[PDB]
Amino acid sequence: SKGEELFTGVVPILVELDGDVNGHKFSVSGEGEGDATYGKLTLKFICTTGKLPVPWPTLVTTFVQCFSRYPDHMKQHDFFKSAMPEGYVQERTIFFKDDGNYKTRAEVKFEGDTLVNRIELKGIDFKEDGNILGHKLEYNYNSHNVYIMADKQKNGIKVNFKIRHNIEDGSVQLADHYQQNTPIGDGPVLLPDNHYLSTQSNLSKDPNEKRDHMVLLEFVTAAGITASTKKLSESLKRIGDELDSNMELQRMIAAVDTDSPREVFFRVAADMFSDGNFNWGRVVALFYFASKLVL
Amino acid sequence: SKGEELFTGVVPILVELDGDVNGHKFSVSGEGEGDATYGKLTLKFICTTGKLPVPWPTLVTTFVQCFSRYPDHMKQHDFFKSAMPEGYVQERTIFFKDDGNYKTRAEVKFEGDTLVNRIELKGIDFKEDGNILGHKLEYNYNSHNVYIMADKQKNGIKVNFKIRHNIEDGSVQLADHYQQNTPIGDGPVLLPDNHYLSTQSNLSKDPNEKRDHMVLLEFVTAAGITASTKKLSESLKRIGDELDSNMELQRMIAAVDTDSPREVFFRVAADMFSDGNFNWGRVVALFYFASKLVL
Amino acid sequence: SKGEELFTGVVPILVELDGDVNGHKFSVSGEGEGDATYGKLTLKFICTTGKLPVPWPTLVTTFVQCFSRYPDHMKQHDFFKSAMPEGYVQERTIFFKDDGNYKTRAEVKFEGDTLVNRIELKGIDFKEDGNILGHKLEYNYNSHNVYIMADKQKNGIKVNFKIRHNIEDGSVQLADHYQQNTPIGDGPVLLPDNHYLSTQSNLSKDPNEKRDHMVLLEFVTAAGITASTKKLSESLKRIGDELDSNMELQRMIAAVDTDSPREVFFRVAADMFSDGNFNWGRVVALFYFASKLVL
Amino acid sequence: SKGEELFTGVVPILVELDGDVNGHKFSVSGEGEGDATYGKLTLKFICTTGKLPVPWPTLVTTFVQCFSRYPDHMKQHDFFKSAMPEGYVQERTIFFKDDGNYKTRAEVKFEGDTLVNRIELKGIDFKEDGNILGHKLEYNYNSHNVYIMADKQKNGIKVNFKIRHNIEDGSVQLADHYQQNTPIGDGPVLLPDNHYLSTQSNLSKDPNEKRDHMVLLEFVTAAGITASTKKLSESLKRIGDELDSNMELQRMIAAVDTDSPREVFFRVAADMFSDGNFNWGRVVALFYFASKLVL
Repeated sequence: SKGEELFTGVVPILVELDGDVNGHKFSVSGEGEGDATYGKLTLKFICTTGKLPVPWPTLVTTFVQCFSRYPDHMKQHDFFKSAMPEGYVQERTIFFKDDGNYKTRAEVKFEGDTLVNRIELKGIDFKEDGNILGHKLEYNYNSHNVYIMADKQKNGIKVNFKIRHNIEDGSVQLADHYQQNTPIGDGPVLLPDNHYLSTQSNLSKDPNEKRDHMVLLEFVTAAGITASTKKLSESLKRIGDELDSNMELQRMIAAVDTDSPREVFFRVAADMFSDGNFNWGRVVALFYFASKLVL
Repeated sequence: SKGEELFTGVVPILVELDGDVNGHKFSVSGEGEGDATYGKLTLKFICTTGKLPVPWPTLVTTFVQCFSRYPDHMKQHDFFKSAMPEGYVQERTIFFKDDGNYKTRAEVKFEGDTLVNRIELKGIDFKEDGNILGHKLEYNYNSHNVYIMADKQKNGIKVNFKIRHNIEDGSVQLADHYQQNTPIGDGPVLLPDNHYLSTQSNLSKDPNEKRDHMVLLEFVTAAGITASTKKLSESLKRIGDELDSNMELQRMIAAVDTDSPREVFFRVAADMFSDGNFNWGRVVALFYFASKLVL
Repeated sequence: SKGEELFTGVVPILVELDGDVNGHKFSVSGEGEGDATYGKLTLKFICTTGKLPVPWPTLVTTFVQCFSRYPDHMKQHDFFKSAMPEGYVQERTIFFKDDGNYKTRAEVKFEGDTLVNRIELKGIDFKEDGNILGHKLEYNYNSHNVYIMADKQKNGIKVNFKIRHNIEDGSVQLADHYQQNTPIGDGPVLLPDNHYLSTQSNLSKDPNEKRDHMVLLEFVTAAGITASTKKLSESLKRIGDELDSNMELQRMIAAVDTDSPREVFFRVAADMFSDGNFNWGRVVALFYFASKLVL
Repeated sequence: SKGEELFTGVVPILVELDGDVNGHKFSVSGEGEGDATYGKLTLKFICTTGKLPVPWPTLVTTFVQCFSRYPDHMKQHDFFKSAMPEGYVQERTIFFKDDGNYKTRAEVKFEGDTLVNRIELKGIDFKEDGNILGHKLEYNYNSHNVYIMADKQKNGIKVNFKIRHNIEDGSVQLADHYQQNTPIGDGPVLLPDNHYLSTQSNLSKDPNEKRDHMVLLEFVTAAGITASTKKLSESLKRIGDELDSNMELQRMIAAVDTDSPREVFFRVAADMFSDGNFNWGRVVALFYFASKLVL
């Protein structure tokens, strides 16, 4: 990629956000630098509209995956960099469980020597007493894996992952992310095989800063890419897939009386084997059953 | 059934067989009595043509399942008795693994007070040094479950099971039995739900008999019958069924290099999860894989 | 053994019993014959004192394990025959679960050509509405493995096994059998390695008998014998043994609140691994725990 | 703790090392700052003796666990801070697998407003062609958990963990760390319950620095602390412990012929059950066996 030659050495980063969550508007400006070579990000965010409506941790993901470190044997699956300097568009939808959602659209591109992230975000359906709008999130972060996948039809990628937020009672607010990327530029881009980005982050405060702010450090590394063994697991995939997605079956098992579970399994077991034609397929399909007799 | 009333008390039994195994002909006459009340059978067999060309054990199953004890709660799934006194026809095929086969047709019915089994048997493809024609079966028997299933279209029953014959070196000769029963009469019969007959047997000699003979003692008891739980396992059945019968998949897995198996599993495991979308279906489909990495 | 030569061919059998069950006395005489060559037993029992106070099935085991077929490779671990013609003494205790017990002593030996079993039986602690004294046993039998073990110190054998009696409601009455055999004679006997007798049995009536009777048919075959591999499993034995018998632990686990079980396991799991020193021993000891979180 | 009040707000850090590895001497000086409040470390190392004998990654651990972030419910198990300002002594031994070892002794204490780490390190027995002295380690790092444990007898703590180093061929150099801490000061210190430190690190280069150097960013958080459920798992611990440490047994199983493994298991299985006294203990002890029939 021609983009790859932009990401050697420390690059300056600048970030602009306009947010709107349950009619709370707000703006964030961020600056810093990223070192792709060692998969390193450092960024400072100032709330430019006063205090922040939402907790800081909720925005970490919204606020540069072109600064991930790609190992040499992988560097031909780096879509992010390959899209530069013209850049890409990053659209996400973020479902917090039992609560509202964000919908974002960013343009990431180069404006001279600087890499800028320009974001519009729009939250709705939050619960005034919830984890978000109640500010019950802990000022911290965890590590996640960012499964990428090509979208050869739309010349971009499809991304998905699930962020865990800590809360003070020990519980964990889930944040189901559905992401999609697409080149603003007309030039060709790398369209990757399935792999992931292993992310780690910590959140801190500057002690000579009195406005509402977050100091964000990100670590990012690409991974998950090491025959005909390929062709085999593609099938094992679909067989377990059609299985877990077979709406007939899922409905059928949910619909069962399992307060007195022990009898229910045994009779269904013995009913399966009334024709007495045992094969490993049934041993397993009944072990998916005895499996499902847990949750 | 009206047939049931004929099988209270001890019934005299008469058995006639005409055989041909690799162009070896032979005949067998058997007499004894049967007690369906306590599922009991005693029979003596004389070879009327000199010595027997096959081992006695191979002939036990060929040589009255209307003498099975049906527990009270089952007596309506008793097909065999219900077809009497007019009778039924019992056709089998018997694949000795790695070896020849028997193809039988027998008419079982009443002739006055006696219950007669009249048999023609035809064996082809045995090995002149095999387990049968070489006579390497031990003079004994083991216990087996005889799975029955209605055949509503043919007004009879399908039957299948698998006899294990002991051999001297400790190994075991399989005898895959494929059976079917059909009423000679036009009267109505009973068409059973899936159940099974639990058979136990012992083979002996009479010490005042000098002709080639077998003394056969059989015990036979029906079993395997105790909702919407029915409808559920019908599906679990087919899902494990299509699975084990999916010729694509079976071919695919057989076609794999498993002398160095440990790597093969792990990479296929990690290839399945390169898109990192885990669901129990795949956990199980890969546990059918790691399963199959045994035989 | 010289005893073995007495058990070729059909031997006449005679059986005498004197009983006392909850102050109910009774007597039983049985005659038949035994064929050790094909492990075969046929016996008829008359109640000489009118009706029987107990169900017939309870008495089957009390009512000739010297008629078991020992395969050629085993015939040196045949204790029963080797003690003949002088004989042996067979003492049992029989705990019906949730119920009374039989304490028997029998002398089995030859008196000329006949093999006699002479029995005194004494039952206490039954329930006047129980499974026995209430007569709720079904007139049938199941198949059992009779584990034998040498008792080199007492020049005899220890024996133990567990009979399952069928009852009408579908439940099953256990009969925990604790046996021991000891030669009346001074001659040398055979002291067996661990093996077992595979028994199968059927109970019936004679239709020209008007007195209270049982017709008993037994099949009995020795089995369970095929290095330094011996020495290994002796240890695996004790390790699982001390484990299951460790009264500290058994008490400890029984003493746990498992109405809300899911949390209990996880915390104990995480408490085991707070020092974070994982080894397979703990993976297994916790898999004995998660195991025990079932019954 | 009185030490806790020293670690609010950004503290300056200064590090001195004198190393000697296979007669290669060297010196490292490091400076930077740590923010305990958010479990954050930033440090720069300059090689003051020229080029470095050993790879940079090998020293990360040697080069401030008093800057870990302790959650409020844990802050009474913070030994590190409690030992301040007088400080503690940190002794480690580091076994790299299939290669040499480091032995270190540091004094960590306050010298005015600064937290200084003073280190003597001494490596021996490395292989001139190895992963270390050959420089085959990758300039990166992974995440680890740092299991702490009190040593109430020696008024300090015992620490242990296992660092994985990446190598270019995809393989992983292990670094078994055995650590121990002890107050230079005579004042009392907190002696913790079992918990761990979750560490994450990345390694980078300053682009305006021409001497041999590492930029080290560490993230550190305490965790692993959430009844009578305590007392239970203490036992499950020892039972799986004595088990995995029982040298009799471990020797015994290693000593077995497992090129033809299938027979070996089955016979040992059948030998365990020749007395036919099944209990869950043996089911598990044999499932530790069938377990061990893998590696």
